[PDB]
Amino acid sequence: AMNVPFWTEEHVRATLPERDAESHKGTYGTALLLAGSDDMPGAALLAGLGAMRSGLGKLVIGTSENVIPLIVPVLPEATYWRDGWKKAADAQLEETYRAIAIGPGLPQTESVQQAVDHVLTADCPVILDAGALAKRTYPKREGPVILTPHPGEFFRMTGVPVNELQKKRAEYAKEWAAQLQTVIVLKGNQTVIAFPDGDCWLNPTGNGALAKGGTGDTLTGMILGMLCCHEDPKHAVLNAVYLHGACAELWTDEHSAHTLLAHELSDILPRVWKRFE
Amino acid sequence: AMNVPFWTEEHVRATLPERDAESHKGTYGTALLLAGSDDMPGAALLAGLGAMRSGLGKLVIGTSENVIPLIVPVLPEATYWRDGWKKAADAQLEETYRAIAIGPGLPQTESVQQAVDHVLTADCPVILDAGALAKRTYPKREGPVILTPHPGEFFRMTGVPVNELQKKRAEYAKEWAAQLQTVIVLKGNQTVIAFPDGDCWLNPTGNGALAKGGTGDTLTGMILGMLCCHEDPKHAVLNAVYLHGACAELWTDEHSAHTLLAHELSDILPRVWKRFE
Amino acid sequence: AMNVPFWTEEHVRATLPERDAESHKGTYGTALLLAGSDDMPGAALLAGLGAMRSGLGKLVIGTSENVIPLIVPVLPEATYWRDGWKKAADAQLEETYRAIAIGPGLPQTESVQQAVDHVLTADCPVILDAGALAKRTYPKREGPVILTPHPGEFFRMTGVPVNELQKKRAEYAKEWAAQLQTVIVLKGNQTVIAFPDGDCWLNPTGNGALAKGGTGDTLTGMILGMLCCHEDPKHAVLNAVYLHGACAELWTDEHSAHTLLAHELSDILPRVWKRFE
Amino acid sequence: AMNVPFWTEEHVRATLPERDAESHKGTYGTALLLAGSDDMPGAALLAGLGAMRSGLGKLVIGTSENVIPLIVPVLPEATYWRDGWKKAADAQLEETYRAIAIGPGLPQTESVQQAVDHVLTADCPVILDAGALAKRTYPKREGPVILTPHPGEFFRMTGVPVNELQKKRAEYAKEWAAQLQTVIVLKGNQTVIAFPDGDCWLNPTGNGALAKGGTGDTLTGMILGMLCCHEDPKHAVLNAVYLHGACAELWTDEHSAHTLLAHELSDILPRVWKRFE
Ligand SMILES: NC(=O)C1=CN([C@@H]2O[C@H](COP(=O)(O)OP(=O)(O)OC[C@H]3O[C@@H](n4cnc5c(N)ncnc54)[C@H](OP(=O)(O)O)[C@@H]3O)[C@@H](O)[C@H]2O)[C@@H](O)CC1
Ligand SMILES: NC(=O)C1=CN([C@@H]2O[C@H](COP(=O)(O)OP(=O)(O)OC[C@H]3O[C@@H](n4cnc5c(N)ncnc54)[C@H](OP(=O)(O)O)[C@@H]3O)[C@@H](O)[C@H]2O)[C@@H](O)CC1
Ligand SMILES: NC(=O)C1=CN([C@@H]2O[C@H](COP(=O)(O)OP(=O)(O)OC[C@H]3O[C@@H](n4cnc5c(N)ncnc54)[C@H](OP(=O)(O)O)[C@@H]3O)[C@@H](O)[C@H]2O)[C@@H](O)CC1
Ligand SMILES: NC(=O)C1=CN([C@@H]2O[C@H](COP(=O)(O)OP(=O)(O)OC[C@H]3O[C@@H](n4cnc5c(N)ncnc54)[C@H](OP(=O)(O)O)[C@@H]3O)[C@@H](O)[C@H]2O)[C@@H](O)CC1
Ligand SMILES: Nc1ncnc2c1ncn2[C@@H]1O[C@H](COP(=O)(O)O)[C@@H](O)[C@H]1O
Ligand SMILES: Nc1ncnc2c1ncn2[C@@H]1O[C@H](COP(=O)(O)O)[C@@H](O)[C@H]1O
Ligand SMILES: Nc1ncnc2c1ncn2[C@@H]1O[C@H](COP(=O)(O)O)[C@@H](O)[C@H]1O
Ligand SMILES: Nc1ncnc2c1ncn2[C@@H]1O[C@H](COP(=O)(O)O)[C@@H](O)[C@H]1O
Ligand SMILES: [Mg+2]
Ligand SMILES: [Mg+2]
Ligand SMILES: [Mg+2]
Ligand SMILES: [Mg+2]
Repeated sequence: AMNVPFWTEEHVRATLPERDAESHKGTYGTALLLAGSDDMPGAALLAGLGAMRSGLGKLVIGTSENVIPLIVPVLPEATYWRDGWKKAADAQLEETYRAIAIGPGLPQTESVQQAVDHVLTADCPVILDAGALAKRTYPKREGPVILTPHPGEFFRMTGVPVNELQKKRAEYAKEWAAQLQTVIVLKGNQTVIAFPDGDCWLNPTGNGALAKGGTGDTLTGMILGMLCCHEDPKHAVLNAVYLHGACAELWTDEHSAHTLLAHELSDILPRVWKRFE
Repeated sequence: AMNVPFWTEEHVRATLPERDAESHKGTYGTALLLAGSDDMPGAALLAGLGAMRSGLGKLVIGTSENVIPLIVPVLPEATYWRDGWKKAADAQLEETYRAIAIGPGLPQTESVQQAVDHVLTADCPVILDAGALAKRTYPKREGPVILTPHPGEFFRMTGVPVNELQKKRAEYAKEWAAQLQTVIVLKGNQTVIAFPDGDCWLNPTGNGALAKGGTGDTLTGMILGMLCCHEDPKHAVLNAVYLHGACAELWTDEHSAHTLLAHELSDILPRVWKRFE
Repeated sequence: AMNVPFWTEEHVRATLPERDAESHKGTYGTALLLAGSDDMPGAALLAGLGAMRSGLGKLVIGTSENVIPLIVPVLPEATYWRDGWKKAADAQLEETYRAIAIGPGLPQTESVQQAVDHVLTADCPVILDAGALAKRTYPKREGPVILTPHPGEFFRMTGVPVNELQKKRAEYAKEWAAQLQTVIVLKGNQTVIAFPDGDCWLNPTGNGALAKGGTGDTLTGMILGMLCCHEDPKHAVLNAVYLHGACAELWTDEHSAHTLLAHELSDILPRVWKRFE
Repeated sequence: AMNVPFWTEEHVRATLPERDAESHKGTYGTALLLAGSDDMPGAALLAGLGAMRSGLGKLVIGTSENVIPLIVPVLPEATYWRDGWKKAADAQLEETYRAIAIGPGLPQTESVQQAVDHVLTADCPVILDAGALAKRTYPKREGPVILTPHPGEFFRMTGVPVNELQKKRAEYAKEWAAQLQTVIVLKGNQTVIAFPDGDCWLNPTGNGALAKGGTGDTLTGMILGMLCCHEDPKHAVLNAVYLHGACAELWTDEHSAHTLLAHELSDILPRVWKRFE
């Protein structure tokens, strides 16, 4: 009804970054991922793989001691801030990060909110997902805050019931991005990407292969990595959401949509991203 | 002798579900898998991979603390109910599940039977396999109970000796499905799928590549996932057994039947299932 | 000089077993693998993968508690006898196995020899490798004993110096197979397979891709599995040694011989074995 | 400005070693890798995979107890010296190694320098990387010492600021290789390989796919393995640096340069190395 435009293949091709010959890992920054807990460890691996696949320089994973060993053999390229998401509840970060994500596989607790409050004093884009999403307001800061709710999480954030939300997705997402002054990636078929300056887009990619545990955890990681290699954080968010869906569409060419596992999205991204270069 | 019909490719094609564009993981439900023990941990990974490959929305694995870390790196998409199969012995489940499986890699003990008794008070289909199979009766409930014995397990359940059973497989399977009022998937070459309402089918797929440890553990998982995406639980059971065998037949096109490992069935299923769409 | 014949492709094709449609895992037996220690854990994974790829029904791995978790995610199809190689030092095995292997990654100790002495009271073929190879004699028993030394291990077994051995490999291997009344698989380019009844063969397959840690550990496993699916244990040994080498020759078609990792031999075997069917 | 020649495909083809039919693992030696720590475990897996892929006979990894289990499932072919990098601080090595590398994922501490001092009393090539790089001098010894700094590490070693270094890379690398009497592999686009006898080369391979955490850890391992199979250690260093870059160039043919993970370099090397045979 609002005629929200799609972020199309043409926009993706025009905005994906180069990886220059005269670059090193520092050029692409160090990201921090605060994710994973004892009974939801896998979300950290999923988001970590999404992040490292998505063009960052380095990744530090701040997770519980028991989660670390479960990541290493699959994603040996990441390093660790031991019990980092718990530690983040106690103090401002002393390390400089290019971008930070918090929430996948974290319990939805006040301690996690304390960690969010500390991370927001950093000068970098911050993504809040999953257990880091709550009903709250956000401090004025320079770097964007990017919230990635599915409709259930949006209800938790706003009190807008899911059945009402789903009738007017872009309208609600835009209204709340404006009110909160955050980016809102309202997930679902035709994901809405609403910016607090009023810009808004729909994502045209993806299918029901994505309707399975873990896929949003992977997405959070993809956004985190893309924030590190794109000059414009808006493009990073839009390209992450687009390519995430494009990976599922590649899968379904020769595989049943019932059968995708989220980590395979990260495995598919290398070839999919090349197509748009 | 009874002229039991085969569940054929035509029946599979006619009954496999769509994965709608306007779905999310909740559409396809959360399954519970109660499996894996200290000296048989791998059965939990095998059944978990089968389940998550088979069209569910989410999977919770209730297994021993020592088993959890062995699953995560391979199947990061699952979450955990820590010591869940032991905990299930103590109380009705407070969580709602779309379908539940219990038994792979569980010791054949009275505590496991206590867990079975608690899970059966849930209102969902329940699969009993392996260490959860015993000589017993089943309470009247709305959701189907699906037993998945091989002939040795059927002897344990019924007292019918294996050598006698194997001469009259469909007759025994039908008789006992009726007596117990459970589904019985009596495994073997030409697996019998006997329903307590008298319907019965033979499975036409599979080969001796399946004659190796773990393959029945994978099957239990495949049934669990298919119960979550099929409207008719009968079709879910029949399609799981069929596709499980079809995966082994794909394998043997270019690989020796002596050399299959059960987890590869789950890896093959994506492409095999696409063929029937 | 003795004109020892090669075990050729024709002999392999004539002797590889069928996997019948009317078989189950029990048809192909349960093997026991006694392997792996705290600072050499990987040998257990290598031999376990070789075994399960090679046509057995089930595999029990008797290894240290700390080794178990390192196997499971890669070879979830195996089950465990916790601290089994240590436990085997204390008593005859109460379980019936189709075939047993002992030694890969085990320290070369008197306790391991105690375990060997207990395993030899079983009525099945037994393979001794690596840390289970010592200077000793063997009791009269029905099942074959198969020793798998490289030339260094043969020196340890016999006192024949390596430089002397390597000039007259088949002569020494035959002499000592006769004296000990064991099979001896004397490894190296042109591996010698010497039977205690005087039969002897050379293996024509393999290349320097195999000249790297772990490949003999994989071989022990391959022999173990092949003993479970071949009616004639002689053929099992000969086909294992042949196919092990054939896997390296496949690898080198498109990969450098400097770059093979032993576990990949197990990954290649499915396609290689199909070629000989 | 100095007209430093490139180490070209022709030089690689002329100097890569054969893997003879009449070789065994001992022919290619046992390497020691001292790498990996609790919050940087993955560097040990990365360097270990690079090493074992690169033509050694055996690899011993001296790492922390907590790191060992994270390597085994992915690189089962390696064995361990438990807490070896810490133990190396206390005494000369009693074991003979073909080549030794120290530093990836090790904290940059005086204890690591103590380990370096002990390893240098061995008679073999030694590679120092990462946490083993410090401002120091080196004792006269027969085997080469190979330092592998990126420009930040070179600043730490020398006091030459990065912005100055990067204007005159070959000049500085040559000057300091001469002063220290070590090989210096000064990383970056157009890596400089400077020998203490005055020979110097530029590497023509690689791209921004390498500008991500872990890739230098992999390289250290590749050098370690190549030192074991090349007769001339100069060629080993030059071929490792060249092939490492060539692997990234293969990747980018069909994958985006933003998306490479370092361990995949090791996975690509088998096919890339074959191209130069
Ligand atoms: N492997 C791991 O470690 C995994 C970890 N994970 C972690 O689990 C944590 C909890 O996150 P979660 O999303 O699983 O559960 P939760 O917040 O209760 O939301 C469900 C509610 O939202 C609703 N709803 C959602 N989408 C909707 C739509 N399109 N349209 C309509 N309704 C929609 C849904 O509605 P329903 O289907 O019930 O109608 C239900 O009410 C979090 O930390 C996450 O990172 C998971 O990613 C799993 C894999
Ligand atoms: N990796 C893991 O964690 C693994 C875990 N697993 C777990 O192990 C547990 C025990 O289950 P299991 O099936 O291994 O042994 P068990 O119940 O003793 O049955 C064998 C008996 O049945 C018979 N029999 C079977 N089929 C037959 C047929 N077609 N036709 C005829 N006879 C037939 C067979 O006969 P036989 O060959 O002796 O004549 C023998 O008497 C269970 O929890 C399972 O999940 C396993 O899946 C292994 C991988
Ligand atoms: N990942 C793991 O867990 C791994 C574990 N492993 C475990 O390590 C344990 C020790 O076994 P191992 O074979 O590594 O050492 P060891 O018995 O000292 O033998 C070397 C001696 O033999 C000689 N020699 C050998 N072949 C020869 C030939 N063709 N021709 C001539 N000489 C020959 C060689 O001679 P050299 O080269 O010194 O002249 C040297 O003297 C064992 O339990 C094994 O399973 C390994 O498999 C590694 C991967
Ligand atoms: N998965 C794991 O276990 C991993 C483990 N690892 C381990 O981490 C440890 C620390 O090593 P590290 O290289 O990450 O950090 P560090 O020494 O602080 O160097 C950065 C400094 O150097 C500079 N700089 C570098 N290149 C440059 C260039 N071309 N041109 C210009 N400047 C350049 C850079 O400059 P900047 O970008 O800031 O301008 C910054 O100042 C080590 O043990 C390693 O093995 C890592 O490999 C990660 C994966
Ligand atoms: N049917 C669908 N079509 C397109 N995208 C979907 C579909 N189902 C799920 N997704 C995407 O999958 C992810 C689910 O996130 P979450 O529930 O946090 O795991 C989001 O990126 C969704 O937009
Ligand atoms: N020879 C065979 N032909 C067809 N299916 C088989 C064969 N051997 C085993 N299977 C199947 O493999 C599984 C074995 O289950 P289980 O013994 O519980 O692991 C069941 O699905 C069997 O029907
Ligand atoms: N150059 C080679 N040619 C053929 N086979 C080889 C070669 N080097 C090693 N092997 C085989 O690799 C294995 C090495 O065993 P081991 O030393 O116990 O790991 C044996 O099967 C050897 O016969
Ligand atoms: N843009 C680039 N072009 C070529 N090689 C690169 C590039 N960025 C990084 N590398 C290589 O990647 C490795 C980085 O090492 P390090 O920082 O120790 O992980 C070295 O081998 C670098 O020369
Ligand atoms: Mg989510
Ligand atoms: Mg079973
Ligand atoms: Mg050996
Ligand atoms: Mg480095």
